[PDB]
Amino acid sequence: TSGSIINHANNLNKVINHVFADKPLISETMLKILTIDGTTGKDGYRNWLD
Amino acid sequence: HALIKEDLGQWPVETGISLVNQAGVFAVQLANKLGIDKPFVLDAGSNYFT
Repeated sequence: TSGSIINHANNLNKVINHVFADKPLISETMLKILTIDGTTGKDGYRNWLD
Repeated sequence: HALIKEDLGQWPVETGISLVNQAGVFAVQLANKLGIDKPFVLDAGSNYFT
C-alpha cells in the first residue's frame, strides 16, 4: 500500500527472521537469494518478489 | 471573512529607468528565494502518508 519496493523486501526479511526465529535457516537461505538478486537494483528486488 | 495570499516578497521599482533592466536584478533574487537558480531535480515522492 505504501513504501518503495526495496523498503518492502528489506522489511519482509526482518519479519521473516522474527517469525521464524526457531529455525534460523530460513532467514539465512532467503537472504542468500536476495544478495544475488539485489545487485541488479530495484529490478532485481522485483525478481525476488516474483 | 478569510483570504489566501501569496507573499513572494516586496520589491522597490523606480521611474525614468527602463523597467526590463530593473526586472533583471529582481529576477535573480527571486530565483534564489525559490531555490531555482542552480540546476536541480525535484525529489518529493517520499513526502506522503496514508
